[PDB]
Parts: sequence; C-alpha cells; structure tokens
Amino acid sequence: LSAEDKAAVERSKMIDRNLREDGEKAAREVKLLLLGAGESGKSTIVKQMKTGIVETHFTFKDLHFKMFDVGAQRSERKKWIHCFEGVTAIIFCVALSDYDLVLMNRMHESMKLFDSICNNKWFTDTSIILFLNKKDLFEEKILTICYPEYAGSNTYEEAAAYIQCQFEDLNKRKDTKEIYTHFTCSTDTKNVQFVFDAVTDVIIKNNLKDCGLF
Amino acid sequence: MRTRRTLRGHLAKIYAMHWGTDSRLLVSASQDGKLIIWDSYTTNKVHAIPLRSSWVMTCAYAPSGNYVACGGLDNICSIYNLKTREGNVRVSRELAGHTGYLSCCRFLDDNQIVTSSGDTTCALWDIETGQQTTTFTGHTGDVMSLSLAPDTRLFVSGACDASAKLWDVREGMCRQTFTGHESDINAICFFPNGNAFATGSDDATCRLFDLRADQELMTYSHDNIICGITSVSFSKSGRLLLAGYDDFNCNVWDALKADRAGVLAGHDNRVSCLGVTDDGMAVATGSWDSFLKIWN
Amino acid sequence: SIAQARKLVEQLKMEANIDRIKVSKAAADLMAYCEAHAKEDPLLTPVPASENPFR
Amino acid sequence: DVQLVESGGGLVQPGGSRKLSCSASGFAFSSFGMHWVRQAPEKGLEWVAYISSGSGTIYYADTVKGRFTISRDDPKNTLFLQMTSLRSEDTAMYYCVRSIYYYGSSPFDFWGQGTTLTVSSDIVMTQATSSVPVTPGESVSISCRSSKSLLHSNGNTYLYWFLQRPGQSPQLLIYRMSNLASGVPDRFSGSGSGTAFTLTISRLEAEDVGVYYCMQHLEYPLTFGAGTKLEL
Amino acid sequence: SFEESRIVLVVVYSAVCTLGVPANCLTAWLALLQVLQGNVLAVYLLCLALCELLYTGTLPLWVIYIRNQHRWTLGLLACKVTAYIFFCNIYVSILFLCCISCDRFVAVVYALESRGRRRRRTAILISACIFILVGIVHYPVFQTEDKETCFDMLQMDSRIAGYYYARFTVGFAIPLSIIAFTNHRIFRSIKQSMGLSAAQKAKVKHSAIAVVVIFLVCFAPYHLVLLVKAAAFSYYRGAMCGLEERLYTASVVFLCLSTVNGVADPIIYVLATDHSRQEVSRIHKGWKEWSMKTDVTRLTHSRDTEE
Ligand SMILES: CCCCCCCCCCCCCCCC(=O)NCC(=O)O
Repeated sequence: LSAEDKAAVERSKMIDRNLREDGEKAAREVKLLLLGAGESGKSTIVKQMKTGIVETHFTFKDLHFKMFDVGAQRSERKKWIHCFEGVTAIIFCVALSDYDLVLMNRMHESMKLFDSICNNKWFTDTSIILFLNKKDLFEEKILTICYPEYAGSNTYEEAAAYIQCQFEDLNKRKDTKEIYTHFTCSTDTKNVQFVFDAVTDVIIKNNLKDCGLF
Repeated sequence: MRTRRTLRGHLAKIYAMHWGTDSRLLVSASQDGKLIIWDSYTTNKVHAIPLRSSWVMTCAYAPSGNYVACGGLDNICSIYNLKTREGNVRVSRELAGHTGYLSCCRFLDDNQIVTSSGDTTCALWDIETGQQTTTFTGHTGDVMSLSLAPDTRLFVSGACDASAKLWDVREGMCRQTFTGHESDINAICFFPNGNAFATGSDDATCRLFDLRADQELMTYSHDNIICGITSVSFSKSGRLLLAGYDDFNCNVWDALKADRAGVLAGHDNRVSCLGVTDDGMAVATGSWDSFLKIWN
Repeated sequence: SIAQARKLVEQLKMEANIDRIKVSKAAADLMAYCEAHAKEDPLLTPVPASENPFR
Repeated sequence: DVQLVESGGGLVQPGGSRKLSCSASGFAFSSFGMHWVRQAPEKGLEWVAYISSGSGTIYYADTVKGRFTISRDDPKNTLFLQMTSLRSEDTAMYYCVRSIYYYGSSPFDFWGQGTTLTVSSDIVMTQATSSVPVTPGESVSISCRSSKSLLHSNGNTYLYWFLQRPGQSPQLLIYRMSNLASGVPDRFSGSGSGTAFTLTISRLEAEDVGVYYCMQHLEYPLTFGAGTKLEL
Repeated sequence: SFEESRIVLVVVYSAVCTLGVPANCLTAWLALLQVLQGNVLAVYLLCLALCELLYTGTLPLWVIYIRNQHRWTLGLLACKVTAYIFFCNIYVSILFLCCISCDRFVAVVYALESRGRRRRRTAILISACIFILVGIVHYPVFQTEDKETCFDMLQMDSRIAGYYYARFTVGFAIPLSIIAFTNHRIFRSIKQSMGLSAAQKAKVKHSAIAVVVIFLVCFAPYHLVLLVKAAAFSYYRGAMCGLEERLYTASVVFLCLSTVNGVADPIIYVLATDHSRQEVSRIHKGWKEWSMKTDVTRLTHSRDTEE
C-alpha cells in the first residue's frame, strides 16, 4: 500500500479506459460473412463492392462494413464456424451456368453446403443472403444435365424461378431467419443496395427484438 | 472448492488462458482482438496487447515469462516481447509456414517454439530464422491442441483422428500412437510426471493413458455425462482431474477412481479454457462470457 | 487419393519400435507421484488461512 | 532506445519561476509513470514529484506542495514541471525520471542529464558511512540503515538501490531486494533483514566508483540515505 | 352519502391493490435481473419499479388502519410525504413512458444514431435528470401553505389553483403532445418498413394504441376533472358544498381508475411483449422447481417404500 500500489491502480484504470474506448469504436462496424465457393465471383463481388483469410473493409454512406473472406481454409468447417457466431449476415455466392460440370454436379453439392449451414445450431437466427452468378450463359445454354425433374420449358425466367425457389425451399429450420434471395445480374450497379436494405431490415428487427415487441 | 476471487475484466469470447511461471500472472486470449496479461491476487491487468488479426484461438506464455505468443487462423504466428526497453509489446517476427489454422502454439523454450496448426502437421519454429527445424506429420485430421512435458522434450498432439500421437522434438519423429478416442479431441493435457497423460473429447469420456504403456489405463464415463469435454488439467499431486464440459460447468474426477469429487458449477457460458497453476495452488476457469474466475 | 495413404502408412511402420512397461507399474507411477507432491496439494490438503493467499 | 533530454536548466532569480521540462521520445509515455528527482549540487538525492500515466494521482513532497506544479503532453510526448519561489534549497540538479509500475516492473531505470538551476512524520534512511576507500578486486559492503521496517503485510518488501557514476547519469542496480536490473553485472547484490539492509559488492573494478543510494516503496515517503562515496 | 361512498371506494382500492401487487413485485424482479445484461429499457423498468407500488401497496395499510374521513392524528408531515410520492409518481410515470417511447422512435428510425446513445450510462443520466426536474416541479407543492389537506388545494384559494394549473400545463399537456408525437412516429416508421410482417405490425400497433389509450382514458380525464374544478372554484370562490362534494367523488373515483392504470402499466407491458411470455414461463418453471410442488421423485420413493 504505497506509491507502487497507487501507480498500479492508475495504470490498470487507464488500460480499462482505452479498452472501453476501443470497444465502443469497434462496435459500430458491421460484420459480414462471405462463403464464396470456387467461381462464386469473389473477384466480381469485391470489385462491385469497390495465406490465411482476407479481411476487406468498406464504407457505404454513414455505415462501415468489415467482411471477412474465409477463403482456402482447407480445413474442417465446424472447428472455426462458431468464431463467426456474432456476425450479422451470411453472404452466399453461387454460379448458375456450371450445371453441365460434374467433377455429383457442383450445383447439387453446393446445395448441401447451404443445407448444412442453414440447419446448424450455432446459426439459429442469422439472416441468409444468397447472390447468383453467370445467369446470362445459363439462359444461353438451357435442364436435363442437372435438374431433369423440372420437366418443363428451357425458358430462362421459369428455369431461374425453379432453381432459386428450390434453393430457397431447402430451408427446414430457418423459420426464425429470413432467406433474402437476390438475382445478381453480375453487372448491376450496386448490389450492396440489396445488402444495405437487408442489413437494415435485420437492424429494424434487431431493435424491435430489443424493444420487447419482437 | 468455492470461489475465492473473480477477475472478469474483458469484453467478448475469451477462448484460452495460460498460467504464468510466477503462479500469479495469467494471459487471457479473446476473439475481440485484445490480449491481456492478468494478475490473480490484486485482480488487475498488467498488459494489453492489440492484435493485427482479431481471429485468435490460442495463446502462449513462455515459462521464462519474457515472451507471449498469440496466433490465429491467419496462418501467421506472432510472438511478443513483454519486457521491451520501450515498454510497448511488439511482435518479434511473423511466422507463416503453415497452410491451415494455427490451433495451438506453446513455448518449449525462448528460441524453440512448438505450434500445432490445422495443416495436419506440427512444426518446431525458431524466432531467429522463422523456419521449421523439425516438422511433425502423421495426423490424418487437423491438430487442435498439444501438451508439453515438464522436460519439454517429448510432447503429444491430437487432431481430428480420434487419436493422439507423441512427438520427439529433436529429430522430428513421432514417438507413440495413442488411439482409443471415439470423437474429435478438443483438448489434451500432460501429467506433470512426464510419464503419463489423460485426454477428454466430445464423446463424453475422459480417458487415462501412459506414454510408455500406449494403452488405456481406465475410462472416466458417467450416464449424466453426455456433454463433451473441451478442457482437461491435473493436480500437482495427482488424485484429481480438472475437466471442463459442454454442460456449461467444469467437473473434477479422481485420477485413480474418478468419483464425484468436486462439482464446479459456476460459469453461465460454455467453459472454453481451464488451467492449473504450476504450483497447483488454484483452479482457473475461462469462458466466452467475458468472465474469469478462480476457485480454491 | 491412392498416394495420400502412403505417408499415412509409412508413419505406422516407423512406429514399430514401441517401448514397453507394465500397466500395473504404470499405475504405480500414478500413485507414487501422489505422496511426493501431496504436501502442497491444496485441494485434498487445503492450505490454512495463514498459508492461503487467496483471501 | 529511450531519450530523456531536459530543456533549459539555467539561472533563476531568487523567489521567481521558470519552466523546466524533459523532452522525451522513443517510449510509451502514455502508459508510463513519470517522476522528478532532485540532486543538491554537493550531496543528496531525494524525490520531488510523481505524475501518473493516466494523470489521475498527483503526489508531492514536503517542500513541493503548491509552489511547484506539474503537467504533461502526450501528442508531443514530453513532460513539464513548473517551479515557483526558488531559493537556495530549491536549487538542485533535478533529474527527469520515467518509471513503469506493475509486478516485476523496474521503476526509476533511466534518467536525463539534469537541470542546472542556481539562484543569485518521515521515514528516515541513512547509509552507514558516506565514504569507503576500496581496492579494485576486493569485496566490500555498504548498508543503508532505515528507521522502520520495510516488510509489507503481503510478505514482499519494496526497496530499490542505485549507483551514481562519477559525474554522469546514474543507474539502478537491484530492485525490491531480490531482482537484479538489466545491463547490471551479477557481482552487485543486495542483502539484509526486513529492517536492516546491506549491499554485497563483490570484485569491484574501475567503473563502480561514485555515490551509492537506497530507496524504498513500502511507504510513500522515501528520504533515503544521502549517499556513499566508493573511492579508489 | 359521502362517507359511505368513500369507505366502499377505499375498500375496492384495497381489493384492486391486492389484485395488483404481485405483478409489480415480479416486474421489479424481472427488471432487476434484466439489468445484468446492458439494456436501456431494463434500467428504465427498474426505475419504473422504484417509482411503482411505494404508495400503491401502502395505501391499503392506512385504509385498514382507519377509513379516513378527513381525520388527522399525525403531524401532517407523513401525509405531505405521501402526496409528494403520489404526485411525483404520476409525473415520472407519464414523462417516463414518454421518454421510453421517444427512445423507441429514435431507435426504429434513427437506428445508426441510437445504439451509440443507447449506452446504459446515458439511461441513468437521463433518469436522474428527469427525477431532479420532477423535484424542481414538485418544489412549489411543498412551498404551498394551507396544508390542511394533502389531496388537492383548489377549494379555498385561487392562487394555488393557478399554481396547480401551471403544474398541469408543465407536466400533463406537454407530455401528452410528446407521447402522441413519438408514438405516431413509431407508427409511420414501422408501416414504412418491409422486414416486419403483418403480425409484427399488428402486434406493435395494438400494444402502442393500448398503452396510449389507457394513458389517455385514465390520466387525461383526471386532468379534465382538475381543470374543471379549478375553473369552477375560481368562479365560485364566494350549492357550493354540494358541487364540491360531487367534484370530490369524481376526483376519488378518477384517482381509483388512475391507480388501476398505474398498477396496470407493468401488466400491459407484460401482456404486450412476447419476451415477457418467455421470461414469465421460465419464472413459473423456476418457482415450481424451487418450491417442490411436483414431488414426483419422492412419489417414486414412496411407492418403493410401502411394497
Ligand atoms: C379535492 C377537491 C374537491 C373538494 C373537496 C370537497 C369535499 C368536502 C369535504 C369536507 C371536509 C373538510 C375537511 C378538510 C380537508 C379537505 O379535504 N377539505 C376540502 C374542502 O374544504 O372542501
């Protein structure tokens, strides 16, 4: 109980002041999870937005965004997926014109990844946003290679309606969450406008979840 | 068996703790992006380490006390000097030689640093060169935790193998093959004899082994224990096994009989880390509730 | 993945030199370790308040 | 490494005031605790002022109350201390001090050059004799004799010992009775009981010459020994 | 007439309070445990609990002490304290529901700004500033002389009636405009949102019209009876006893319905929000678990014993 103890108290309080300021600074940033597969258009989404994982940071209007691109982890997903539990939204990117490619079509196995990530217990209530890719060539090519059970016309609008609905119909236990499907033309001006309205739709729900009324 | 002091003093998602060599200091790692060296007696932090990458899942305090290592899934391992002449904490050198995620880093010595990473292998790293003197390979799955011997010469690691493999640090050789797990090994601890070790995992059983025996000695299983084990630690004198569980509470088994010796039901959130002091004086529990509490 | 099993199975045959002890004598290492450090175990022999620094 | 340079230590009119400040660079002064230590031109170090890292706790000495003021600046990363009503006792060779405080920290480890200012109860510690003739290679002992015991209730005393080289910046040898400082040879080692304390100088050579000092940290008053010359 | 109406009224006051009190106690306990997690509405419900039931639960104590027929055994200090407690409780309840609705509006439309300002330190600073503002507003009530009666002092002097009208204007009419403004802004900011569905919109609209209309039809006609007796007493300072008797009966029955609304504010809060259903259900479960009324294991042991 002397100069040493008093000085230690002042340093242990100054550290907590700087800690509290840094936490309040960090809390404003919006956390986004990207789960882009191969040829999902990671380059396209990072351009339209403009060894380990890449963390991109971008600002839209008066709200910042920190998206953590988990790419080439090459590891079991379950050991680190709970690290992103507090992330507000999950971004999904899927190509549409690769239904003629079997390495077991890539579309079918990508559905299973969506099926597993939707029904996980960690993500009970996290808004799911899916974006599309290469839709123009899907119109150009198209059915029988991937989804012969549709048993209908090769019109792109109905075929896109079939694929997006059945991709959304894979939901079984996400009734708390909301699947925000958006038909990404891959040339549209700001498809972050979908994200900003969806994330503010979460935030409107988030406040109404904390006001008591929902 | 009751809480003498509670430290708390964090923000969010405390993942790991390691006891200091003084038996008073401890390091707390969190997913916030700040690393804190705590002090148990005065309950006041002594250092704050900001992190370039917020994603951390392991921490290391050197047995010398001079250095602290923190890593992450960035594949970059960072070792910090606490007692710099300037007084700030500065990363000595980036360490990027793996292809997965650095699941656990420990301190064999100041110069020789052992890191278990998620590239299905573990490698012995030097700060001076940043290259692998020995690389330990043979695990099918991704390694998550390792337990050093008190001699720091023969250590064991566990992966998504349902198996544990010893390693010899000098010539880079696997020493023993321990199998008998049913699920993935969440954490592993070493018996401070240096002759045995026990491990628990998600299969809701803690299993007692001996390195030279390479055989399961006895299994700690209970019917109410359906939740999995994510932390194990011992006593300095045996007759005890500290074990945190998926039931949001730690538990204590005897190392020889494993009765309901100590019920540890304090934390509200999932106990992420659990460590025993090097003199064995206290039990430390950590969890993602931004809480740190120590009992006796 | 036929060549993936090679380095997995070469790990097994370099392990064939397993050192051996007796499991009862292995458990003897457990119990003989107890009384060596039982004088400072504060769980089964908790330290009194003068020697306890956690108050 | 670290830089501590005082600014403008010169002549002051008696009873006046003059700004004195130690310019600093190369360390975390924001997280560091600071001190000022005076040296009368003939004999005697003693503590003057202490400003905390967070600027929350301010403590002065018996002749430092009110008439001296302190202040700091973090973006320029320096320290100020204003002295008013300067007289013969107030004239000293003041040293700018940085001192980090936690468990195992080494406070009072570095100094500046000095402030050459010329015009025109308390714990008592005294080193036993202030002048010892030695030989370069034989072991000697010097004892700082306090007045009250230095042992805290927690069992660990707080007591720091210092070496001033002949006419240049001093150093810290051993801190809290058991721990040697960096850059200091192991031949220097403190000893003593909880109330009496003595140094064990072993195999000295021709750079250990100068005045030697004690200091404590169990009570805020220091008032350590006036010094001990170790002459050849 | 007056005496029998007053005694049957204070009897049903006691009955209403006995039907009311455990709801206030449980909402106090729920707010106290909710304060552990940082929430502006949690500490606001805590101070609503601190201003709730202090006079309400103690009213039947004096009722069963004696049926008061303007008998005054005390030294009037305690009754002035009770009058201060009740009037200040009305003022803080009205302005506190106004400011919680202001926080709801600023959080549903200005969602970026609010989470910075939704620190619980800001909540306690605003609660303290509203409390000291209510203390300054309530200071002239203590400074009023003619302190024979604690309920109202419009009968004898018209200057203190003007003081009462000033307090009426500063504490009733302005927060009425505030609550109407901010609740209708909540309405439009929610009906301009698509992430909510119809059930969200219907639930919020019904709960908000419910709290607005109970505040209106209970406290606002009390404001009406205050202003009408102020006007009538200013006119007829000089059937005066009969008219002030009927105004006294209207005032005490309007006080009864206002106390019903005051004790119903946590009741309407818990019957509006679904998180209340979840927390009250687990509170019921914990009450049974720590009260041991199931006793199923001891029943198993009992049928093991006899055989
Ligand atoms: C409260 C406003 C309504 C006016 C009250 C009239 C009721 C008549 C009661 C007569 C008994 C007088 C006892 C004195 C205390 C009191 O409350 N006086 C009110 C009054 O003198 O009118």
